[PDB]
Amino acid sequence: PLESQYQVGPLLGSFGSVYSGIRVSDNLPVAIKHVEKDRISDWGELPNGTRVPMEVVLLKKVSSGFSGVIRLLDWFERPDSFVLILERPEPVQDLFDFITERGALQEELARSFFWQVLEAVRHCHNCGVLHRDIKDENILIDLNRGELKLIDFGSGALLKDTVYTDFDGTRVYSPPEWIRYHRYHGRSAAVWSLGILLYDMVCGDIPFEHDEEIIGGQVFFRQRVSSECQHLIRWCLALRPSDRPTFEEIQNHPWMQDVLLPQETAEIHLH
Amino acid sequence: RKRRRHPS
Ligand SMILES: O=C1Nc2ccccc2/C1=C\c1ccc(C(=O)O)cc1
Repeated sequence: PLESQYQVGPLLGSFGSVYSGIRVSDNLPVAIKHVEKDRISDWGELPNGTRVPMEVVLLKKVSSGFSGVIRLLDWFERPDSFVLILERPEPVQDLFDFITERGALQEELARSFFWQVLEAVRHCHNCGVLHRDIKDENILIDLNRGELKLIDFGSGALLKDTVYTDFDGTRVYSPPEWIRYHRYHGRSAAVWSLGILLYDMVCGDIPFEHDEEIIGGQVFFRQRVSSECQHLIRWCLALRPSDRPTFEEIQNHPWMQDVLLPQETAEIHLH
Repeated sequence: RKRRRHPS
């Protein structure tokens, strides 16, 4: 019984149905996420053949213990819904609100955050999972540990090397081949969204709001940004997918060198 | 200028 193991609190987040909670067994803070069956896009089968939302399949595949992706602790099926018990770091703030309040981030801080997101996305891919909705809204900052967590696998898919023709992530983070042709490959689409995210961090908001900007191929910098950072962003935002860097090329890029540790990041920029 | 969230 779910009503027995957890103390449920008020709504959580910053739209959706995620509630604050505490696990009674040990007062562990949790996030209790409800997903209505009639609203589920993709379904998956578990090992025992039980039909679950794909989000549960993907969360189980990444739930090893690497701290950069949100951990699914448990889940329950109800007549009309599924309930996901997720870890809840505290104190946290999502990266969207963090950037809103602080404006464009110092490049040392953006480098630390971007590096952690890259490591989290690599973990997903290594576990066979494509997130498909990388954006600042889906990134939580543990303000005491300086550790970022990727959340909300509700738009994700199993990672494959063939073409994707479906998409339900965030359009202003989606790549021009999706806008133009309704198709994309997983890794190069992820790199595009990471380019959007990095611009967001160093400029204080995303570069594109309209389809014509997404496909237009021009990146205007509204804030002072180093030449090395600009180059990496423009490379991630290459119009042709095959022109975009691999994850290895991103992390070997000159702008990415000498990253801060999470604890250094917390002490320098968050405390 | 207006910064906003974007639904999925
Ligand atoms: O404790 C929390 N504070 C938050 C603030 C903004 C967004 C999310 C959270 C949050 C937890 C959370 C964690 C995971 C998900 C998810 O996988 O969909 C959703 C919400």
